[PDB]
Amino acid sequence: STQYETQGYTINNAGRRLVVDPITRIQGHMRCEVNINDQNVITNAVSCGTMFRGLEIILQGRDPRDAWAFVERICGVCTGVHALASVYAIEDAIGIKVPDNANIIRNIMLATLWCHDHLVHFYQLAGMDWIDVLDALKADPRKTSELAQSLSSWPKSSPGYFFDVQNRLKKFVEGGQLGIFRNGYWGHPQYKLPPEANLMGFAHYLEALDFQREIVKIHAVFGGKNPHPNWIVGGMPCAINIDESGAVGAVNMERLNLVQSIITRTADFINNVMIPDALAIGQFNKPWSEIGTGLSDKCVLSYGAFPDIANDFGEKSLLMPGGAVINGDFNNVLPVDLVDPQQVQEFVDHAWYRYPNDQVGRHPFDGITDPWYNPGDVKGSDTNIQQLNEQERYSWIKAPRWRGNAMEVGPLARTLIAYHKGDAATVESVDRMMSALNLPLSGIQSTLGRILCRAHEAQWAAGKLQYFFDKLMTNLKNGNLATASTEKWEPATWPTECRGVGFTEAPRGALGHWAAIRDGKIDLYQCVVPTTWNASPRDPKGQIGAYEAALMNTKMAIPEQPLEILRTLHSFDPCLACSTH
Amino acid sequence: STQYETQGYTINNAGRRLVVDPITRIQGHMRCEVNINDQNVITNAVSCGTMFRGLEIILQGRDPRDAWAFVERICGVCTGVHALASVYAIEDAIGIKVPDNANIIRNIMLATLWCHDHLVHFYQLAGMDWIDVLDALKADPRKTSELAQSLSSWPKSSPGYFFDVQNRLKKFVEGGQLGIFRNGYWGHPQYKLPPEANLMGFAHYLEALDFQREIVKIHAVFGGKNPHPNWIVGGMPCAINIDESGAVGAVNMERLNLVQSIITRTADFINNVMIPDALAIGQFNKPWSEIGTGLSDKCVLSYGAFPDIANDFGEKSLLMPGGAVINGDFNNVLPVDLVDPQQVQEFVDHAWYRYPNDQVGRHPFDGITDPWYNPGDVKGSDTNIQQLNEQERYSWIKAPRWRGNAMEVGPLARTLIAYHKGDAATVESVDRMMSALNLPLSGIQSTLGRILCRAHEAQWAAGKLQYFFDKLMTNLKNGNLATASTEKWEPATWPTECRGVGFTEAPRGALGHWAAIRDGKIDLYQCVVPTTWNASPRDPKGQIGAYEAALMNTKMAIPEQPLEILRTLHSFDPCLACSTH
Amino acid sequence: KPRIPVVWIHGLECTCCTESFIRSAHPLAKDVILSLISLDYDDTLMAAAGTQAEEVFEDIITQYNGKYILAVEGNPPLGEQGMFCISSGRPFIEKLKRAAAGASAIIAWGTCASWGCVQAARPNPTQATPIDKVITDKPIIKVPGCPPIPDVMSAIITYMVTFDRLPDVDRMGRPLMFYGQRIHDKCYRRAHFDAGEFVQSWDDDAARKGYCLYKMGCKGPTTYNACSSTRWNDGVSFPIQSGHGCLGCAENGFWDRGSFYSRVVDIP
Amino acid sequence: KPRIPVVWIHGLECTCCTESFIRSAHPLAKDVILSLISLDYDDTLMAAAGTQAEEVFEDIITQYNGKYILAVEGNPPLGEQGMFCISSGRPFIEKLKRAAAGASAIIAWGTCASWGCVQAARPNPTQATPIDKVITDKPIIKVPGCPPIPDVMSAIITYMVTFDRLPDVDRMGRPLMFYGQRIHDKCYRRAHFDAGEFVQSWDDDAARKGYCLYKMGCKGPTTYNACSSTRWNDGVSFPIQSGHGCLGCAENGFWDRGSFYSRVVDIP
Ligand code: SF4
Ligand code: SF4
Ligand code: SF3
Ligand code: SF3
Ligand code: F3S
Ligand code: F3S
Ligand SMILES: [Cl-]
Ligand SMILES: [Cl-]
Ligand SMILES: [Cl-]
Ligand SMILES: [Cl-]
Ligand SMILES: [Cl-]
Ligand SMILES: [Cl-]
Ligand SMILES: [Mg+2]
Ligand SMILES: [Mg+2]
Repeated sequence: STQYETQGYTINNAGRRLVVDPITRIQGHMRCEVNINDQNVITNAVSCGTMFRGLEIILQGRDPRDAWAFVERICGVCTGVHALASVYAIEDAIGIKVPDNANIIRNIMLATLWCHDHLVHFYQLAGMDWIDVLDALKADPRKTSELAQSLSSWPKSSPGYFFDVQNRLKKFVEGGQLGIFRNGYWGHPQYKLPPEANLMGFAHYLEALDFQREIVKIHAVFGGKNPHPNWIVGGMPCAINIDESGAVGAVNMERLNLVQSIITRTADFINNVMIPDALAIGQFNKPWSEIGTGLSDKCVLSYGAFPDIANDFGEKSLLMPGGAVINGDFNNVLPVDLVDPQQVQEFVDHAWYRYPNDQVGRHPFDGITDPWYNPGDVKGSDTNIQQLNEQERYSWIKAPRWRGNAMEVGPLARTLIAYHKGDAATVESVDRMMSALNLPLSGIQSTLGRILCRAHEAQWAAGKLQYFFDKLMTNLKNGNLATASTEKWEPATWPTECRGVGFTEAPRGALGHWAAIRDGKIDLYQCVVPTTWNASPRDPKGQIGAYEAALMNTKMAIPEQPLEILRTLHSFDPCLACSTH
Repeated sequence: STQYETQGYTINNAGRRLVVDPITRIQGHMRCEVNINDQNVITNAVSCGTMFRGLEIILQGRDPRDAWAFVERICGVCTGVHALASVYAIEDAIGIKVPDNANIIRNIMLATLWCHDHLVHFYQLAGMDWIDVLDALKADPRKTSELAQSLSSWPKSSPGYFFDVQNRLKKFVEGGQLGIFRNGYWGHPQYKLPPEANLMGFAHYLEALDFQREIVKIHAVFGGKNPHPNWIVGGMPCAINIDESGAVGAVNMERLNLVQSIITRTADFINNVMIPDALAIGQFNKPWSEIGTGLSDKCVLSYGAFPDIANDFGEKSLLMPGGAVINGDFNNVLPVDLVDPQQVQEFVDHAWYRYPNDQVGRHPFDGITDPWYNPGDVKGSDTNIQQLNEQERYSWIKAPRWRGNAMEVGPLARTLIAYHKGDAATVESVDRMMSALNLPLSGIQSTLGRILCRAHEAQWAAGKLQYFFDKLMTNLKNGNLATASTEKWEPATWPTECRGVGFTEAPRGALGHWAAIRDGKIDLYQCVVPTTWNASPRDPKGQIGAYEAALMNTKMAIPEQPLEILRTLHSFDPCLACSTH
Repeated sequence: KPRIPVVWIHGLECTCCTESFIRSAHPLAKDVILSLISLDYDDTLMAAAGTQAEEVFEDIITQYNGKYILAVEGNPPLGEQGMFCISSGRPFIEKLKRAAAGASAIIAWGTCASWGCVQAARPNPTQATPIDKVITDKPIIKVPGCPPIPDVMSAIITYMVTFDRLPDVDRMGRPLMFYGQRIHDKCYRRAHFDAGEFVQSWDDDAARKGYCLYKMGCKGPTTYNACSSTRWNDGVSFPIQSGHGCLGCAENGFWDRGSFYSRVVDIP
Repeated sequence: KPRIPVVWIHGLECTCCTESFIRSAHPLAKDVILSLISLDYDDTLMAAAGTQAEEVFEDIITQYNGKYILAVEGNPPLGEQGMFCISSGRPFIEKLKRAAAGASAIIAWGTCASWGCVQAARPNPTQATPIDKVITDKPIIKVPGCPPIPDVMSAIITYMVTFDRLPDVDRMGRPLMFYGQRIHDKCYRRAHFDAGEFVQSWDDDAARKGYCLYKMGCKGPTTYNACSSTRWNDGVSFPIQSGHGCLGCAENGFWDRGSFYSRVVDIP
């Protein structure tokens, strides 16, 4: 056993080893191991992506115009975001500018995704860490109604409704077929909601499971389907026709009316169901404002997103600010450049990949994806990992760093960046939220804060949906219908050699695709994805990533029941297929 | 002026004449005139259908297979019921037997229409006679929430919800554009609900307006569209394929799943929204259990409907019972025969039609539709009527009678017939309803009872929807897929001369189509429709119809404001396009 | 801001077009009435009756003279001096003329108002007459169908409110957006038509596989409407999808073009 | 009444097939989970993690040996001894085989479990392999698509529950009900294909009228699925309706059948 110091932490692998494999209520495959000391406090944390597919390899030799369709299948949860990044990268390489309505529609596609993804995460993925579902069976329906009605104007709050929900749950459980609730952590001492709040929360879980299906109708109108809508290099394929013959074959007023209807319903659900639930979780779990800080008070990163000026990816265009903070210096938000080889680099000395020199980091235009499964000594065998060896290679996830620094990405990171760049709406929301909870600003830098920022962001995105739709309708009122630029559709028009970067803010954080084109085909395609940052393994200096840092120093009530580990990891919304691609 | 006695009424046309033209919140065109004495009591009532189109004339010489589509357009409100009666009548004439699944689907179509029609009538047509919409502005949202939660388990009952509805209404009326509420009867002394029940009722009016569009999705699956779905002589055109190639081109499991989803939602809305609102209207307006009795304690008629044994229209098959009561003898439910020339007859001595002898009635197989607009000695002229002359011809509606008796048809009539035939579910339902209001069973024979019976029938029809769906699914499980009989589809197979009767129970009452075919073409097609019964003018003996009887003896608080007349007329759910066809 | 005043009148009709309107899924009819327009007169829905309703009618057409839109459902009969449709003791045609005279524009909802529909089918007992044969000095937008598709009705409304103008129309006065192409030009069974794969009798093997309904009388080849693309009842179905041929219900005179079960003779 | 036990496992995958399943409109996924099946193991949605999740897995497959349905999303990689997809420290293929041994039948959801999908596209770095090449002694129903249509997934579930049998399949193991006909055999743009009316470049006049996408690379002519009839997201759209050609996503090896924008070569 060994110990060393990094980033203010003492990493110590003495003591009992606990393994959590599989991590559930995430996308994809993850393993987590920790060591705990004699006070049941985590002194070592090990994040391991347990899947790989090799999209960067598969994309070689494809037509650049086809790339979005392949990379969209990196992930069906954050569906669409990789397609957006791909079309941005290819347009950047070739020198394609899209029409304004295409940019607006893309921004609608991204905002819709943010709404859908954050909603499903809150209820279906993270919710059962906070709500004790079996405890809902002890609630008083009248007190549940009174609680709901004190928190929100949402209509669905009658005592009879909550009694019906409760009775449905009782009948579900009665015969022993507990399904997704089987062998859960119910009764753990960290479940702090009263029975009435558990029943309210469970009712909202069911309402969100129903409602989420409506949100993605917007992707169906503009993109054909969800999951995995369609896109084009040059704009979008959903041609518009409002007032001419054949509008039945295009995006017409009836289609646009459907989109407006969905936007209204989506804002209503998020503002009156999800937002009050999140604030209530905060009110009853205030100690979690001091747990899981990790790198969120040290280093945070956003690339920025939602260009409001078509084809302008600068600071004056991006509605969602970019920037980096390092060394806990939030008074100096630094500019990010995704072409600068000294900024974003990926290390593989602790990952299952080959580089010619694994002690150095590679920028993605120099990136290499050559898989090498080599777990070293793992107390079992190469096909029976009992304990990963974190002194050696232990993950299918590469280790990204920014100027050599380990960063956190995602809703909390973005909120901190926007706050410290002086974005007025963010400063005002964050201050009001922390005031309503009677917590200091520093409480946001926590597992609780990640959850609150995500809910906030779902509200922000639902508002931006209306803003973007109104911009579209304004262009249509002015006779501007264009949705595609095709000047450089044909490969004969392209540079023989070119390269480009496409970037955005996915639900989970900063996303970049780096592409190089030669002789009409993809020569190189490298992705660095938000969970690649957060779930990162160690680098040659031993620096730990966001997940490992956030788990460090955490007290576990019952070592065998990893609820605290699940709470913190789920607060980052891990997407493991994204992370490994 | 004249006075005479009929059916226990003294008909006296002395004194002040009041005219209500147009009657609004009905289907089609109606005029009502009454005389009132010095005590503001109605001593004379005159029902006048003020439209005619002549479908019976238009159908002459058509192909019998096409007749359903023409007669469906008798009415867009009771859409589908005339098609059903038509296919029944042509099948009866030719000797066609449909497969079981076609009968089950037709029963689904009819039940669906009962649910939709009754719901829309209750809120959009009748509701503003009982709910003072402007008084909703004075309610307290919390007390509205408490009222709603005391009456129902329906989820949508939060104080915030009722406040939002109240603010929507406030904003709507702020600009002075009161729209459908302009120049209403608001504040009339007969509005008896407290402000909180007005707000609750108004919220439900809005919820029903939104929800009703879902119910008719069942018609779109089986019949293509609503309004005015499609049908065929021989069954239904909606071929079924569950488990073979090409099920994408037919009624398949996904289509059946849609139907089940709509059934469940429809039952839930009716049971938890409409039913408790009807009971609430009953609680706050009990004096209306003694107003508008009319013919309902004397003469009522049902043909019966919903044959459960395919092609069997007998008493053992019909799920909704048929029968007639006369002379107030509810102990003698008499059988109805629509071929017997002494039973159903229509008179035109007080209608705008020619007969060879206008002093006798004609059975519909001898029916004549020869329009003759002759209003005679009116106050005014024949293109500017100030007062109809009810001693002469005064309506486009023919006067149907049953063995010479004037009858009431519709939900109250059906309920009485079923009750007195000893239908267990009807006896239990009516007894529990009247017990909840602390009213005697006689309280159903009234304007209030017509409303209560209509809501109860919507609940019955929603339960029957599930029953029929389950019967269909049982057949499919047994490999019984057939939906059409085509061995007599071709005109060469038909008898050279034949006649048939198609009957059912429309939402408003007993419907019959009588058809004669000769040489492959329609030779005679006569319709007698439920509002033709209820809105009937007088016959040669001076006997009054159901509307005129129900209006007799009614006290009016404010003669110039016909609220009491509207309440009683709306309680019958008048369909004037139906009545005149 | 004030909402645009609309007066909705009803002639000889079955009320299918009002029913269709209230089926709208997006925007909901509730939201059309509350927030997009001011529906200032409509006999089917309004609180007031008789003299109180007639006062509304007069007040609206006076105060908003030249500024309201007139929606018409149904049609006027010319027979019996117009007294086949009586409104406030006078021929409906008089109310139509009075309403039309003050309107900025007229929407002819449905086949009744557009063309005549079922009451105008042979022998037309009442001499029912479409609106553009009576009103000759006002813009009239024809929105045919028996009835038109609910979300077409509401889309046309939202077009007008949003763009502050009438939709562009074809030579027959129908909005190009929804009536510019034939049913058969966007029918999902067109693969079968062009392969000669037809339903020959109801519930045959071909019917169970969704083959083309041409030989069963489908009038899609001669009918302009949106039913094969937009579909009905929030995208649930349309006549052909549920196994019946198109009747041709959006076309002038469709009731008297022979039997519904006779094949279309001269395919365009 | 007990509900049928279902074990849902996940190999190499993007989770599009689980996401599609929860999009179901009728029945709602909620009602499937609560009323129709017992979803007894599913990494994406279950409360238990780690050893508690492995205990559920082991208890269900033992208790209901021979009587549960195995749903499979994604596929097993054969490369690196299976350790491109690690489950509880061992190759995913081992968990697949243990789950498969006790199942009464297997549902292979999506193009991944049916055929291979994106990870199996050239050069297939991980040797991703579809389920039927690994499990050779159980009934496997293939439900292809990337992902399959939500309401197709739920219709297949309800069929099995209602009729208590597996659906009848084609020679590839796909349910005939939804995969018996080509996209192009039920496409609403077929009138334009048959007329030679094609989109030639994006957002051209033809695109704005909904012309056929064959020259833009549409793979509808060679793809079996229900998208052009059942449609997506409760009937809202499908790829072609929103202006992009079908990619061929329900067909084996679609990623490697040339560029998505190259025309289909030999149309059936
Ligand atoms: S004839 Fe009718 S069913 Fe056949 S392709 Fe044309 S519109 Fe469709
Ligand atoms: S090629 Fe594609 S768009 Fe054209 S008709 Fe066939 S499936 Fe439809
Ligand atoms: Fe639509 S009111 Fe109904 S009949 Fe044909 S449109 Fe007329
Ligand atoms: Fe559907 S998990 Fe998404 S990649 Fe294509 S099916 Fe696989
Ligand atoms: S009958 Fe009418 S509803 Fe459409 S499919 Fe034909 S135009
Ligand atoms: S791409 Fe896939 S979703 Fe349908 S339209 Fe083609 S099979
Ligand atoms: Cl009118
Ligand atoms: Cl016509
Ligand atoms: Cl619609
Ligand atoms: Cl698994
Ligand atoms: Cl494949
Ligand atoms: Cl779907
Ligand atoms: Mg990468
Ligand atoms: Mg008649």
